[PDB]
Amino acid sequence: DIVLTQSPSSFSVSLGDRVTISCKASGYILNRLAWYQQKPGNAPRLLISGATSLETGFPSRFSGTGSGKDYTLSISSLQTEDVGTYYCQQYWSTPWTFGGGTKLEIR
Amino acid sequence: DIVLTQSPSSFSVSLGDRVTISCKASGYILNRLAWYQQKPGNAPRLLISGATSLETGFPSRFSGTGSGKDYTLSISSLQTEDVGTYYCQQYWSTPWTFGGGTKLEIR
Amino acid sequence: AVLSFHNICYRVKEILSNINGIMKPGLNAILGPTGGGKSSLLDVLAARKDPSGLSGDVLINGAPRPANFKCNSGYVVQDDVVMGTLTVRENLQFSAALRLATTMTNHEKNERINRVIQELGLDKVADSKVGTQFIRGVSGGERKRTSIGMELITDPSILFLDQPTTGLDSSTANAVLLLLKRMSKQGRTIIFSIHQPRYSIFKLFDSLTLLASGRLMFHGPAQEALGYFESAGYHCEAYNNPADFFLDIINGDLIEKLAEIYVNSSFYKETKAELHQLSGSFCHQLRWVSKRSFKNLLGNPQASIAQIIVTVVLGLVIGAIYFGLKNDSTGIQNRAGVLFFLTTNQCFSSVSAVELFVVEKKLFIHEYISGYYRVSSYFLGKLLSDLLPMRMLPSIIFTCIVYFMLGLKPKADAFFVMMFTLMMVAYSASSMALAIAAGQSVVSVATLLMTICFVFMMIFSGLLVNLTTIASWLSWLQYFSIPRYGFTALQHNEFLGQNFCPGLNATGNNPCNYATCTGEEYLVKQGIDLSPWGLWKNHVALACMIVIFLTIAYLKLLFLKKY
Amino acid sequence: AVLSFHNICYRVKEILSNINGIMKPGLNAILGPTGGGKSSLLDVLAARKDPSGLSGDVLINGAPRPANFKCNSGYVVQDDVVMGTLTVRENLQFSAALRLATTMTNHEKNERINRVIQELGLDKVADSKVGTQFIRGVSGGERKRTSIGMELITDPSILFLDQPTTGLDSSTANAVLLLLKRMSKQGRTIIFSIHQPRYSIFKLFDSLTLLASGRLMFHGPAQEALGYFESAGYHCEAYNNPADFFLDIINGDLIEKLAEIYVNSSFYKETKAELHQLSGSFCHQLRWVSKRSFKNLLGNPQASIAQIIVTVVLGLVIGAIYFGLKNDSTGIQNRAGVLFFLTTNQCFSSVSAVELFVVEKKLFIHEYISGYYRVSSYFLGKLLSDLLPMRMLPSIIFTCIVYFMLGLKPKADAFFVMMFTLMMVAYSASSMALAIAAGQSVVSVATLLMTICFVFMMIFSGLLVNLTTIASWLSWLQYFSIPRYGFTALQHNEFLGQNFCPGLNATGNNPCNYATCTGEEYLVKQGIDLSPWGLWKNHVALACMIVIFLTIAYLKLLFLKKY
Amino acid sequence: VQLQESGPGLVKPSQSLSLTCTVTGFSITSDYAWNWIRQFPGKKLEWMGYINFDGGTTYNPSLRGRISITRDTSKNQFFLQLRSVTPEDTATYYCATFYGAKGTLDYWGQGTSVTVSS
Amino acid sequence: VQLQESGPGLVKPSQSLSLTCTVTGFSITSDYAWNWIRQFPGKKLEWMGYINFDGGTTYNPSLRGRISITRDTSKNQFFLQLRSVTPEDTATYYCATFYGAKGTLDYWGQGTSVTVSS
Ligand SMILES: *[C@@H]1O[C@H](CO)[C@@H](O[C@@H]2O[C@H](CO)[C@@H](O)[C@H](O)[C@H]2NC(C)=O)[C@H](O)[C@H]1NC(C)=O
Ligand SMILES: *[C@@H]1O[C@H](CO)[C@@H](O[C@@H]2O[C@H](CO)[C@@H](O)[C@H](O)[C@H]2NC(C)=O)[C@H](O)[C@H]1NC(C)=O
Ligand SMILES: C[C@]12CC[C@H]3c4ccc(OS(=O)(=O)O)cc4CC[C@@H]3[C@@H]1CCC2=O
Repeated sequence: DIVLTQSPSSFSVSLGDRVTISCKASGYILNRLAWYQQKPGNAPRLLISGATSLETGFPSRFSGTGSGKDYTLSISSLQTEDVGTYYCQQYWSTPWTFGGGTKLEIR
Repeated sequence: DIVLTQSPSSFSVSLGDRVTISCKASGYILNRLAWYQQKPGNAPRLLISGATSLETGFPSRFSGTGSGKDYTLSISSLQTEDVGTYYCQQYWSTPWTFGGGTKLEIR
Repeated sequence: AVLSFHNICYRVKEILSNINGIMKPGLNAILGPTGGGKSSLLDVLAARKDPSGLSGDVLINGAPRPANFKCNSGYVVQDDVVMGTLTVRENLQFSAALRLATTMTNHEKNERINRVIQELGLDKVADSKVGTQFIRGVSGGERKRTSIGMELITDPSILFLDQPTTGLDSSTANAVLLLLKRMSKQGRTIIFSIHQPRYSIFKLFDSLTLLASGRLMFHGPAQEALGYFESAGYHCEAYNNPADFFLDIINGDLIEKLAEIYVNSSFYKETKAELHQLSGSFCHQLRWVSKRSFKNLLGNPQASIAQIIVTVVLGLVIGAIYFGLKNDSTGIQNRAGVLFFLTTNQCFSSVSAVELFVVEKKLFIHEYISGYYRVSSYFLGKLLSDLLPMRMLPSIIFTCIVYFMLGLKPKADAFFVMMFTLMMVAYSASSMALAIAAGQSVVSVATLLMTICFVFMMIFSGLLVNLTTIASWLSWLQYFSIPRYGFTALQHNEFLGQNFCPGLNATGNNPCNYATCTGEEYLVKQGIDLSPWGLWKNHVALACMIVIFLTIAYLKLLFLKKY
Repeated sequence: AVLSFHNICYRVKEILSNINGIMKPGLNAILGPTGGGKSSLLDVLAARKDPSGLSGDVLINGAPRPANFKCNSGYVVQDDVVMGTLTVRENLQFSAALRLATTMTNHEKNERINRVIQELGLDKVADSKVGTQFIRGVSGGERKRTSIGMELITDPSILFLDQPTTGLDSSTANAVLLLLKRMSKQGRTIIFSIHQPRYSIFKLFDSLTLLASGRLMFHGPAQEALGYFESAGYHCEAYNNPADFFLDIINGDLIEKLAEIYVNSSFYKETKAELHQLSGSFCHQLRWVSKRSFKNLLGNPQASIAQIIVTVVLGLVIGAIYFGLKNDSTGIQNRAGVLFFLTTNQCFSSVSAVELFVVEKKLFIHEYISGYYRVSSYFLGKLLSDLLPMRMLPSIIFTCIVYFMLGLKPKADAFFVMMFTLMMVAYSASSMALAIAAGQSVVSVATLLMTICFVFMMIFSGLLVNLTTIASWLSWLQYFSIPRYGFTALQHNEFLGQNFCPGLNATGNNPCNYATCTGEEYLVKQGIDLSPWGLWKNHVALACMIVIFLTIAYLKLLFLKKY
Repeated sequence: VQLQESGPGLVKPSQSLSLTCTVTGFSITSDYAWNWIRQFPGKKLEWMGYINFDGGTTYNPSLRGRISITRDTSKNQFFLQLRSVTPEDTATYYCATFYGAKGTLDYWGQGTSVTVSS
Repeated sequence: VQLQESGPGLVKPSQSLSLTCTVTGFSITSDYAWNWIRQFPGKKLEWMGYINFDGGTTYNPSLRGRISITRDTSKNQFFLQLRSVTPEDTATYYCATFYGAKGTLDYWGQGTSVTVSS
């Protein structure tokens, strides 16, 4: 199948920082790369469809810049309400594997 | 090609009437049937895409109910500002023929 | 009972000038080289040529040849025209059925064979299968005996044989000729032609004739040929074959010089004073023709079963490749992939229907001039015998296997629409295969032609090019293609209730087109009707293409140069 | 110079027991029936069989057969092994090149032919083409003379002939034998075998041998065979062929009784007191082999030009069907349609590469045991002569025509990537065709095998089933298919910069998926790489499949049972 | 648009499992495909399989023969029947909603946890 | 999004015709396909042919060899060059805008008329 290695399994950032979450794919996804955001105790809210689009209900800070296999998410100047567990998903094939899910931290 | 016979080339209706404009196709269009509205002296404003959808900037009175080849437009309780020249279009093939264009009248 | 003839000019190019003689009740022999007329005069006296090519007369007992002459006389072709896939008892009940009278009893049909198979010495091999390359059977020396018994059913008085020695071994052929020598005294006039004869053969004749480059060199009884050619200027040397010394004269140890000897032959002058004294039911016809090829069909597993083993295995492999066709974005490619693969099978396996007529061509020619059948009775029978069952079966073997493995549309009727549609395109591509190959003895030509024709039908079938996007002076060619109409029907049969964008109910609206999110959107974009006429339009197209191509096959078998 | 032999048991099944005799410098003849050992003893004395199957000795002038014996002796196969597509002057310069010494002069190569073609009476037909079915040439009586001159180059003292009379007419074969009778006195020992001989042939021999069912019946000079069989109990009757009366003994006007006469033959006892006195360069090898099939290739328009006419016409028809492939929703179906059609052509026309080796099989066998070449020199030469040019051309004829009519991707490199890719899949499907058909004399078997194999490669090519949607115990079969890698490359070559949803720039975002709105989305969904390795991965797959399948073809031509 | 699970938050091992996702605000016969998601402790998400709007269904091939999804169309439900349950797959379960054309898991359940012990 | 023509409202017959549609609010190299429309007196609409965003183009097959569409990408223009103009096609001309995915003529020009007389 298609496994989605979020090779940075965690981070340690501070507020107002541009953090860049990678999501390395094991095959070409062709911008079929979702992003979710699981606050603890919740279901994953959808963040970015299409690996470049955005979902209504977010600031214009989350922005996916992906191409080919090297999809990534850019969070310019993150907030307090944006620590979570970011899961990338392929929806190219049928076994919709997700990423491992990075997890942001505060130093 | 695909010719679009609006067999009712004109009408003679009154205000507050449900008029039903047919648009007989010479082939299956599969809901690829537009509707336009040319006020005299203007370009055709788009009215209904998809033969069942609607375009923002109209009341919820214009409503296409088409299936197969027998596409039609329903104008429940028309207004004064809705006399015009209604052109149906296929956008299935490439030679995008339009309809003949019916023309509403007031008795 | 005698044959006789006078002043025969045969052209298309006169490879003859004129031949004069009579043939007594006895053993009539024609010798010479292969370029000579030794194979052409025998087709003249057995009326196997164009009568407009013929010039002279054929006078029999003071009567010309009637239409009844072929119906009471027997000519035996050089190759084994017997059914080696059947047995002798089965094959002689065939030739009893189409030659004996309808009034005559089946007991009489049991007896008159047994007056003949007992005569031929074939009582050991009565129920023994005669023999194929792939089924061991009787030796070829009695295959020659088998065909002669096929031409002795209604007791013909006048017998004809194309090359009774070629194809057999030395002592093998003697047992044929001694049997014919037994026939030489029972009131049966055997008239034949032997290339490279032998003195063991030469010592038993009754009359003799030599031809060379369309020129006549001898007539009369067979003993005096050695007596005559001594006077021509030769002498038969010590320990030489006389029948080979008769060809020692021919090729210069010239043709015009030796024929002038024959004009001044006293063997001719008695004949000159002898010739100028002379010259001065359908249901039954389908009852047994259908049975004979049916037992050809059972008696060949390497052509019947071996085309089922290919069908069952490729039935199962396609069952394993596809296996539960998903209703996702790849589902259109798979369903249109298998249905294009089935129809092209159906078509590219119908090339094997050319194996039918081209092999059975030379047996068709001899059996109709003998008069065993009307041509439609051959044609309503063999299609009942081979076109019907060998194409009903793989249109069920494919249909039972790949339907429920793949999960094609789980309804009752669509299982049988697909069953019937593969049945028609099996027939229709076979009918074209019969229409091209009718009246052709070559295999490698017509097999190449349909291979060209099916490829130029594979393109217009609708998968390799979208048919609406062809320039309009070519979109009339999309009607002349059998893999269109079946594959149109199979795409019509299956893509109706389907959906292929999961999560996206498309039948109310298709937002974001260029999508192909239902089966109709694929089906219209190929240029295929959605009305239920659009299914059966393909079948009545295919039904007419069967009848037309069988008629072209019927006319080519009718208007064939049989001679 | 004499031949000699003693106590020969040959099995696979002993169809022999033991044969004893010597052969003088003269005219040695072997007669009998076809089931007898008359064709098997001649392959023994010319060393054309398995030496482990051989038991006894072959002693020549007090010396056994060395490895040098095949390199200074000549055996001539029964069928025309000559190049009827070439001429006699051309073909005898071939057999001069591979048999005369490298030190010897081209003037000497000009002269020693002319010492032989002048002897054969072939000075009229020196530059005259020898003859094909489709090119009128010299009569077959001098085709037999043509092959003998091919086996007289380095002056072999010991001559061997498979059936010098069969295949020729009566006076046709006498002109062969009188030529051999001219060779019978010039110190050339001709050892041959004739089925159905004649007394005109029999009157000119020097020694004689009869075999029947693997049993020996005569040895000694040829005159005394009629003298001996009188004492066996027979008498040659008045005006009979003696060579046919010698087979009158055989099949009962038993085998054990006649051989016991021969054990007590005084012709054996002198031989018993005679045998126990006795028993008591590569670049040049590629310089001319490549030329010979090249002139076969020019001298057959019905196989060379007739496969260009198919290529040019179908080059133009596909140019007319498709013609300016649009970048709309139907554009994916057309571009993937033609590229699937080209690659399968490339493959299904490579079935015609089986016509190469299977026809040239029997000439390959005789020419290597004669020693005209090393096997790799045949194999680096004929592929240079026929595999190279007949597949470089239609990979340019398709490439020049259908590229700019269809409007395939208007770049310079992609014209040549497609040019090279069709060139490889032409070679690769030909290499498999050589790998299967190497060492098979049958056509209808191996032609059926690749027809099965290419169909089971057509499925996995990617069009008829989506390769990612196959069950994972079958998705390893997608590597064993030549129409995958070419069609993968052509889909990689063309679908890169394309777009297919007009009005919809898809490369930044594809809103509303299930859409296939760019060329990459089609290309990934087929399971094909987008990195530039993914193009040339297919070529190095195909390059390895050429080398492997040629090696399997090289080993099958090496490990073949030549005997 | 509005999904919710209701089922047993515990099970004996190696028997079965039943969950039920009742959909309001929308009818599950109208448009979308409807799929289940589990999330393990030691959080890794694992999509489980969708039922289409027309009853057809495709399941995650790691879960063969163990998951099945049925539906009761007359009240907008679709059922999770997970059999021979090992104690290892004691994950938090979800029902979710797939657009087909947008392609993403647009709507989710609330979150039911299943603990497989004894 | 914002289209406008500017050209000669008259021509001599059987020579040529030039129109120019300058697009603001959007760049014609970005997304859409760009097509021309004429409407005759005795009003019948007749789509004429689109240029794609990447310069490729497809023309209405009644107008073969007579229409051509070029583009000057550096200022967002695309040109109507209509040659050998008969006096019969004296229609009102338009430039319009096609989505591709929505499928419809979403945006139109303002309307230029061409009278072909002498
Ligand atoms: C797909 O959606 C369409 C409408 O968006 C459904 O079509 C109609 O829906 C109304 C509302 O229930 C029904 O009364 C009609 O009978 C439906 N018509 C048809 C032809 O089905 C449609 O049902 C939806 N598809 C499915 C499979 O339910
Ligand atoms: C299709 O749209 C995308 C974005 O929606 C274009 O991609 C980028 O556009 C910006 C703005 O002009 C450029 O600076 C980048 O160089 C573009 N990137 C690429 C890879 O093209 C894209 O140009 C549009 N397609 C076309 C044919 O213009
Ligand atoms: C027609 C074709 C050559 C031969 C065809 C074939 C031949 C035998 C066959 O089955 S078979 O029983 O004859 O073994 C199947 C097929 C399926 C497709 C295949 C090609 C498509 C394009 C092409 O050139």
